[PDB]
Amino acid sequence: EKQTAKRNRREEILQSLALMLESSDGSQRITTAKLAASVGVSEAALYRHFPSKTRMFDSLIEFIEDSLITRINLILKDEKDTTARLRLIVLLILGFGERNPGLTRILTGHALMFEQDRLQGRINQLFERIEAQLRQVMREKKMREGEGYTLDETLLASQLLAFCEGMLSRFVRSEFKYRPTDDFDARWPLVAAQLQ
Amino acid sequence: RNRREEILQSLALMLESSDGSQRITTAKLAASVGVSEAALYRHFPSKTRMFDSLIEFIEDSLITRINLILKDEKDTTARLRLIVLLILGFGERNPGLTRILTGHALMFEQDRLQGRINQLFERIEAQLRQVMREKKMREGEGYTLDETLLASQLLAFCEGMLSRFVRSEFKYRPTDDFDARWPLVAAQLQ
Amino acid sequence: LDIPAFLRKQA
Repeated sequence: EKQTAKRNRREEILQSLALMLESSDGSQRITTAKLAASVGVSEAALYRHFPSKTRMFDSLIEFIEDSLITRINLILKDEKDTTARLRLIVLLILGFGERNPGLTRILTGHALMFEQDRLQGRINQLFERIEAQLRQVMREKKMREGEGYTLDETLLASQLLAFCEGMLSRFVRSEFKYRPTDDFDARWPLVAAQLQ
Repeated sequence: RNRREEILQSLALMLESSDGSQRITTAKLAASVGVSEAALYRHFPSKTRMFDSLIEFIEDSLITRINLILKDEKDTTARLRLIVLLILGFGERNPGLTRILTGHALMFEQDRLQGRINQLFERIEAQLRQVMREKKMREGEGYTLDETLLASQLLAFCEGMLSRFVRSEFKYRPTDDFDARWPLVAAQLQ
Repeated sequence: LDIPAFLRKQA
C-alpha cells in the first residue's frame, strides 16, 4: 500500500487546500494547523507528506501550468485556424480559473502574498509562457491564411493577456460572483475585434 | 498631523518597495518614521485606520477626476478614454496604492478594506455604464451591445493592466504605448 | 489629467 497511501493521502490534503484557498481561509492565512485539522490528522503527520509549505504550493502551481500548458498544445493540434486557437486558449484560461476558484487566487497572486517571493516569480513565468504561446499562434497567421496582422503581435498578445487577467482578478475580488466565462460568447467577438 | 502624514507617507512607500509584497509591521512602520511603537499607536491604533486613509485618497483622486472629465468633455468615446487613462495613470503614479487597488496589500488586513475597494470598482463601473447609456441621446446612436457588458469589459482591461503592473513589480507600466493600446480597447466597444 | 501622487519626492 506504500503507493496507495502515499499519493492517495497526498491528494485529500491538496483537496482540502484548494477548497481552503477559495473558502474563508482564502481571505486570511493558510496554517499547517488548519490544514491538518481538515484532513483529520496531526501536524507532524501532515509534515510527512508535505514537509515545508513553500514547496507545497508548487505541487498546486505545477498542477496549474501543466493542466494549462498541455491543453494549449493540445489545442494547437486539434485546431489550426488562428482565431479559433486564440479563442480556445483564452477560453481555456478562463474556464480553468472558473472551475478552480482556489487556484485562481494563486494565479492572481493573492494567495501568494503570505508566501515567499519565490512563488510569485513562478507564476509570472507561467504568464510568460502563455503570452509567448499567444504571439507564436499569432505569428503563424501569415503562413496559414495568406497575411499576418498589421499590428505588433506582442501588443496583441499582451492585450489578450490583459483580458484574461482582468476577468480572473474580477473573479477574485467579487468573491467568485463574476464568473470569468459569463457572457464569453458575447465577449469574445469584442476581444477578437482587436486582432487587426 | 505632521507625524500622522509621515506614517502614511512611509506606509505608501513601504507598499511600493520590496517590503510592499510582505506584511507591514507596526514596529517597522514606527522605525521608518523614527518613532517608538507606542508613539505610533497614539496616531493609529492599528494599520487598519492607515489603510482607510489611503483608500480614501484613492477614492477621492479617482472619483473627483472622473467628475471633472464628465464636465470638461462631452464626447462619449473621449470620456471613456480619459477615464481609462486616468485609472491606468493613477496606478502608475502610485505603485503602492495600486497594490491596495488590486487587493494584494489588503490580503493581510481586515475584510472591510477590500469590501471598500470593491465598492469603488462597482462605483466606477456604474459610472462607466451611465456614460455609455447616454451615447444614444447625445450622438443619435448608442451601442448595439449591452452597456453592462461593455462597462465590465472596459474595467476588466484596467484590472488586467494593473494586475500585471503589480505582479511585474511595476516594470510593466499601465500607460505604456497607450496610444497604441487604446484604439484596440475602443474597438471592443463593439 | 493632473493625476495626484500620494508620495512626494520632496520628502
